[PDB]
Amino acid sequence: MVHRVWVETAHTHGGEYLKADLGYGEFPELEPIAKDRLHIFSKPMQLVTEKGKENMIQRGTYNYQYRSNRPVKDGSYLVTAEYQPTFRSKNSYCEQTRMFGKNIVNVGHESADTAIITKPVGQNLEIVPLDNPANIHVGERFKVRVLFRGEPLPNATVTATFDGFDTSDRSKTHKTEAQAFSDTTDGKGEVDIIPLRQGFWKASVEYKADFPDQSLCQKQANYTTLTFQIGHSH
Amino acid sequence: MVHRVWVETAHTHGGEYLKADLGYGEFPELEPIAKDRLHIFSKPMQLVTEKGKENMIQRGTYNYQYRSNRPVKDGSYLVTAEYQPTFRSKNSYCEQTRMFGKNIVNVGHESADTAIITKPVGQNLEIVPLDNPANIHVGERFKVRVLFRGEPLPNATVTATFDGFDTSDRSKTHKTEAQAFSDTTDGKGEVDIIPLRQGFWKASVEYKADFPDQSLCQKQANYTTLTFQIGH
Ligand SMILES: [Co+2]
Ligand SMILES: [Co+2]
Repeated sequence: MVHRVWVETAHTHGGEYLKADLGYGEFPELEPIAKDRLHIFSKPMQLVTEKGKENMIQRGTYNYQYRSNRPVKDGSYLVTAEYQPTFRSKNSYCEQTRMFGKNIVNVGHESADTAIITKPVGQNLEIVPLDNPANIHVGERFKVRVLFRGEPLPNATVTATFDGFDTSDRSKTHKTEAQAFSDTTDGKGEVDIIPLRQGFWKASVEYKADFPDQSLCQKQANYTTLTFQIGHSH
Repeated sequence: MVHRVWVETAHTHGGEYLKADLGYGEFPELEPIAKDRLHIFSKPMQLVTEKGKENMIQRGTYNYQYRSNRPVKDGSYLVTAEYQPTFRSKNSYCEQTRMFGKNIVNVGHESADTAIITKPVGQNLEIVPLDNPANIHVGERFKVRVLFRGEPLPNATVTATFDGFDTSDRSKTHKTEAQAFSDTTDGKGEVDIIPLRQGFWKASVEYKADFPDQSLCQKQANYTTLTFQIGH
């Protein structure tokens, strides 16, 4: 069907390596990226810490698994993935597709720092959180912002779902695309997600616009997600 | 201020009068219809029974409060309201706006009739339920069909929210309320809503297309809603 990009990190305590997974497909099913689509993920996923952006390495039984170079202390970090810009033809016209994913990882049951996670990373279409997902109970408001080319993106629809919401009769041709939240961004680009359950959540946004250089391509489509945790697994 | 149209019903046991309300504004705050938009609601709300559609009586303190002419027996009915077609200029082109609202009313406890609540009443854009909400608990799929001009509508975004989900912004931004559900219809216009908390629920779908007679108006917009209850 349709393929979107997201990131998922396993529960990590202090002193360990950070195991992360790049999902290209239908959330939340992790699946290996096909050989004809290996070139669209040219660069490895990055990990954001107090020192900056670090390249992760690809190690595991499947090609979507990554681990950090060195173990990290307790804290709260981001892990980002990118679908490299590619060109396609539709009907006819050219269109450049790009996709982005960012996951908030809280290593340690006590850390909920906001210094690293709230700073934008430079994704063309980016969802920047303004709080820590661990500070939000069910029913509270999780305030985030939507940026496009650096500036805020007003009047942009942000939806959100979680693992376990849409599950009935799913297969290759059924969606499990039902969302547990939907709203629009204000003039400052901000919006508040309201989670009614606990688990692993993904908030999605998209933006189709005109390509800057019309002598090369005409349209542009960006699909961005942000993944986090509501509640506590351990 | 968006000003969307929906409907609301009170706790009614079989035998007494059916008192309903027409909301024209931001859900769920009821507010009287201003004098400059009375003409858009020239036709009163209708109530459907086994006897068919019957008009209601706009009697009460405010001009949005309606009462049933005939006391109703126990069962399951629908109450409908219409924002009549108006023309506006946008940019420069013409757009015809029509809006609709429908409420499932279960009068009397243990009322789960589906004889008439699942029948299309004939709204240009319509949200026809395929189940009684009283039989739907928390976390259970509620299958609804979306009709446009009689035939189903595929790939239409249906959202749903409930009273108490969003508690902010009385008139600061006047933007749309936060939704607690969002999905799209399949090839037969069907979609399953998943209510995660008990309360007074309202679902919405909108459709913007061309106008049939291009020598009169160019565009057309329809905003249709469906209100019901999930426990208490
Ligand atoms: Co633990
Ligand atoms: Co009672």
